[PDB]
Amino acid sequence: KASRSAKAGLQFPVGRIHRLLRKGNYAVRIGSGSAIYLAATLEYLCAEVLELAGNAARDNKKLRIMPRHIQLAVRNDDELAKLFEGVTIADGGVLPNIQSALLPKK
Amino acid sequence: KASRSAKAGLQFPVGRIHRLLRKGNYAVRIGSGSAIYLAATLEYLCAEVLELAGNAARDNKKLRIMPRHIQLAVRNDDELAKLFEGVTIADGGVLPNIQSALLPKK
Amino acid sequence: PHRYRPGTVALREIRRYQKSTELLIRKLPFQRLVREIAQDFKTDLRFQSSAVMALQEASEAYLVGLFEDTNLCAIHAKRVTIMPKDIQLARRIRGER
Amino acid sequence: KPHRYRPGTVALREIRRYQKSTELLIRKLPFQRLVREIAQDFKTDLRFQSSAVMALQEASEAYLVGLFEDTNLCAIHAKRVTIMPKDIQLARRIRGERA
Amino acid sequence: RKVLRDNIQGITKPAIRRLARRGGVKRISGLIYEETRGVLKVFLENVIRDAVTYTEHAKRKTVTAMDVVYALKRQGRTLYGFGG
Amino acid sequence: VLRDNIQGITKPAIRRLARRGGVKRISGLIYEETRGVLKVFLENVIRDAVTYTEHAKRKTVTAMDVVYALKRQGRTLYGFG
Amino acid sequence: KSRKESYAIYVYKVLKQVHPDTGISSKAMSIMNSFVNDVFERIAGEASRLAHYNKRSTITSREIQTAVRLLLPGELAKHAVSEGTKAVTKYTSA
Amino acid sequence: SRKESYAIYVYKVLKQVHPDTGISSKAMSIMNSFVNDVFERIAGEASRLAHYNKRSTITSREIQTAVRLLLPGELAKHAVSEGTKAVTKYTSA
DNA sequence: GGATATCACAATCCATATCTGACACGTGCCTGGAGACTAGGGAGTAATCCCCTTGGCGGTTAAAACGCGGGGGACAGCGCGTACGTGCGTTTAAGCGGTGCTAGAGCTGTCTACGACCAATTGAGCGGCCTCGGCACCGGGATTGTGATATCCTAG
DNA sequence: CTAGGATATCACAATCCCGGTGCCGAGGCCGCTCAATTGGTCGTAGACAGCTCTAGCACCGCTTAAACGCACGTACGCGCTGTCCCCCGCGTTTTAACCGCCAAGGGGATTACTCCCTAGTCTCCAGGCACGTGTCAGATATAGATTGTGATATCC
Repeated sequence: KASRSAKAGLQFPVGRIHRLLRKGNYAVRIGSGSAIYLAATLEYLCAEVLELAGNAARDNKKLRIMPRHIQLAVRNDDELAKLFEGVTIADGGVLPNIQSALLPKK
Repeated sequence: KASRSAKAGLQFPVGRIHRLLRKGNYAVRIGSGSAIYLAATLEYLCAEVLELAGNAARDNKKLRIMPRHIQLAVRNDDELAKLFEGVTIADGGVLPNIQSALLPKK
Repeated sequence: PHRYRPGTVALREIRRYQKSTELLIRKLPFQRLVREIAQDFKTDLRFQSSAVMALQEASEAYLVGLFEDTNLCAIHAKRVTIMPKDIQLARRIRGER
Repeated sequence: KPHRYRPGTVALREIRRYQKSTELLIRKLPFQRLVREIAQDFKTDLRFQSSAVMALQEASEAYLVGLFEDTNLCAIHAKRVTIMPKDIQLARRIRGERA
Repeated sequence: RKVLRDNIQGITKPAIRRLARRGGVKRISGLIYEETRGVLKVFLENVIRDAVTYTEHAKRKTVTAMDVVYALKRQGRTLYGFGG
Repeated sequence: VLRDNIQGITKPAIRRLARRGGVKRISGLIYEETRGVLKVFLENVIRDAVTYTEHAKRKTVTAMDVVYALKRQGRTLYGFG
Repeated sequence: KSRKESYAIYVYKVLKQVHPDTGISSKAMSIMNSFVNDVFERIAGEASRLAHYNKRSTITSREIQTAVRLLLPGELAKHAVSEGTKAVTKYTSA
Repeated sequence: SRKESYAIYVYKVLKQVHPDTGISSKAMSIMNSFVNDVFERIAGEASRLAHYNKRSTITSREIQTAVRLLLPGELAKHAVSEGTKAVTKYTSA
C-alpha cells in the first residue's frame, strides 16, 4: 500500500489533512487535489520557518531551536512578519531594538 | 398552518434563519431552538439600532431615517460604537467634533 | 479692506464638512486612479459603476480616520499643524506600513 | 569617592540585558492572585489549571511590552525621553482600545 | 485599451484639504499632500489586488461591487451599504 | 503593600517590562496607569475564558480556554495548543 | 428572473413597531440589511466554532446563547439573552 | 487518548532542511500550533470562497486562491509553484 | 501701549414656495416553509476510577522598598522668520445628457467525471521507556566601556 | 596673570569567552491500534455550447464650478536659556516568592442505555419578491433674522 503522501512526494500527511478538511465543516464535498495542494503549501511554510529558525540558532552557537530562535527568525523577515502580524509566541522575547534618541549623544 | 415566526412572537423569519443556518455549513445538524433564539437577538439588535436612528432623525427635524442618522446613532452610543468598532457606513459622514486645542484660545 | 484672521475660515470649513456626508474627491480622477492601479495586476479589466463608488467610500473613510489620528498626534506634540512625521507615527502605531 | 555611574547608563545596560532573555518579568504568585481575584467576580470558586495562569502571564507580558514600545515612540515624538500617562493614553487611543 | 499613467496627481490638493477638514484638522503643512498621495496609493494597491483575486477566481472580467466589499471585509474594514 | 492584589504587579516589575519594551526614563505616574491597563486587559480576557469554560459545564479554566479567549481578540498565542 | 432575498420587510416591520410615523430610505435600508446579515454570520460562525471545540455535532440554543454573550458585550448581551429565552419559552409553550 | 499532532512531520521537514539541527519541545509545540493556525486560515478562506460562488466543493483552484489571498507577496508565488508541482506529480502517478 | 468696549459686515439658520425624485402601497405569482410520517444517532444520566488542583507547612534568600544625594531634563519664557492661509483672477477638466457599440453575464441544456459511501486490510503513528548529549550553572580570565583626571589652549 | 573650556589618559566594573561538571530534556527502539487505502457503484455537480441581452465603454457639446497661479501678512514652529524638580542610582534590611512533600477531595474522562429530537421526503398554500402607481417629504431657491468676527474709539 502506497500512501498518497508518497505519490505526491510530500512529507506532510495527505490523508490526515483530507480527513481534517472533510470533518471540519468547510464544504459538502472536498476534491482530491485540495488536500494535496494544501499539504504542499503547509510543508513549504514550515520549511521556510524552520530554515530561518535554524539560521538564527546557528547565529547563537546552538544546536537546538528554541522559541527565542523562532521569534528572531519570524520578526527578522518581512514576509513572515506580515504573516505573523498579530501572533504572540510564548517565551520568545522581543527583537533587540534601542531607539536612536535614547542612545548616548556623545 | 401558522408560521413559526408567529408562535415565538418574533417579526424576523424563523424558517429562513433555520434554512440559512443549515445550508451555511456551520454544523452537520442544527437544533430547532437555535433559529428562534438567533432571530430574537437579531430582532432586538435591529430594534435598538432603528430606535436610536429614529431618535437622531427626530433630533434633526426629519421624518425619514438616512445613513447619516444611522451613523450618528451608532457612534453616539458606546455599546453600539464598540459593536461597530471596525465598520464603515457608506455616505454616513463622521461625528461633528473639534479638539480642544484647535479651538480659539480667546 | 476686509480679511479673516487665519483660522476662522479653517474652523468654518471644519464645522461645514463634518456636517456634510457627500464625497470629497471627484469621480473621474478617482476612477482613472483605480483603473491605472488595477492595470498592474490584471490587464483589460472592467469596473462596475458601483465598485468604484465603493472603493471611493472606503478610501475616504480610511483617510479620514488616518487624519483624525494624525491630528491627535500633532496635538500631542503641542502643535496644531499636521506634519508627515505625524502621519508616519500614526501609521506605525496602528500597525501598518 | 565610590564609583557611581552617570544617570542613564544603567538604564541602557538593563535595556540591553532585558531584550535578550525570555524570562517572565512579573512574579508568578502575585499575578496568580490578581488573576484569581479578577475571575472571582465572574464565577465564584473557579479552579485554574497550572498552565492557564502561565498562558495569561505570557499574553499579558507580551501585551504590556507591545504597549510600552508604542508609548516610547509617542514620548520620543514629543522631543522627550520620559514616558508619561498622556503618552500611554494616546498610544492606546490611536490603536483602538477605548477606556 | 488605453494605458493610464501619472494619475495619482489627479487627487488634487483641495481634495486632501477637504478630507482633512472632515477629519478635524485646523492647520496643514505643505509636505502632507505628497505623503497622503502615497498612503492612499498603498491602500488601493492592498484592496484592488484582492478584488482582482476575487474576480479572476470566478473566471470573470468585471470587478463588481461585491468583490470590493469582500476584499474590504478581508481586511477588518467591513463596508455596509453595497449589496449584501 | 497588598491593597487587594493589584499592587502585586510590583513597581520594579513594571520597570522591567518598560526596560524590555525599550523605555529609558519612566515618570512616577506611569505605574498606576499601567496597573489599570493590565487590569482591564485581564478582565477582558478572563471574562471570555470564563464564558468558554462555563459553556462546557466545567469548573476548571483550561489553558485552551485562555488560548481561545486570546484568539477571539486578534491576539493569537502560540505554544499552548 | 432572479429572486434575491433580503430582510427588507422584517426591518420595516420592526421600524413601524418602534416608530410608527418614521419611514426609511433605500440606502439606509440596504445598510440595515447588511448589518443584520453581518451580525447573523458572525454569531453563526462563533456558534459553529464553539460546537466544534467541544466535539458536539449539534448547534443548540446553548451554543447561540454563548455566542451572543461572547460577541455582543455589555448590556446588549443581557437584553438579547432575556429576549431569546423568552421567545424560546413562548415557542415551547405553543 | 490520542492527540494526532504534527510533531513527526515537522521533525522530518527540519531534518531534511537542517540535517544536524534539533528542535525543543516548546518550539515543536509552537510550530504545531502555527501549522494548525495556517491550516484553519486557509480552509476558512477557501470555504468562504466556495460559498461566495454558490459552489459546494473545495477544489485545488479554491485552495490556490486562498493561498494567494493569505500568504503575503513572495511567499504566495513559491507556495503556489510548489503546490502545482505536487499536484502535477500526484496526477502522473 | 495696549486693554477693554462697541458697532458693522459676512456667514449661517430658518420660514415659505415649489418641484420632483423617492418611497409606501396594491396585484400577480411562485417558491419555500410548515405539517406528517418514518428512522437513527447524539447527547443526557448514572456510576466509577483516578487525576490533578488546593490548602498547609517550612526553611531559603533574593527581590523590593524606604531614604538620601545628585543631576539632567521638561517646562516656561522669549525671539524670530518663514511658510501657510486668505482672498483675486483666470483657466480647465468635471458632470450630465445623449448617442451608439461590443464583450461578457447569466441561465438552460447536455456530457461526463468524480467524490461520497461501504467493507476489509494493513501499516503509520502515538504512548512508553530507555539512553545519551547539549545545555545551564559556575568559576576563572581576557576584554572592553566608562567615569574621573591630568594636559593643553584662548578670551579678558 | 586668571578663569573657563576640549582632549588625551588611567582605574573600576560589567561583559563576554573558555572550559569542568550535573543533569535534564531530547533522540531512538517497541507495542498495537486506529486510521488510510484499495476496489465498485452511484448520483451528484462541474464543465462545454450557446444564445440572448445587458451593462460597461468610447466620444462629444457644453456649463461652470472647482482648481491653479500670485500677493501678502501674521501667526505658529523652531531655536536658545534658566531652572527646579523629579527620577535615577545606590545601600540596607524586612518581606514575600519559592522550591519540596503531603492529604484531601473536588472535578474530569469513560463507558452502557436510552429516548428525544433532528434528518429525509411530499403536498400545498400562503408569504415574500417583482412590478407598477400614487403621494410626499426632502432638495433648491429666495428672503428675512440672528450671530460670530473684525475694525475702530476711549481709557487706565
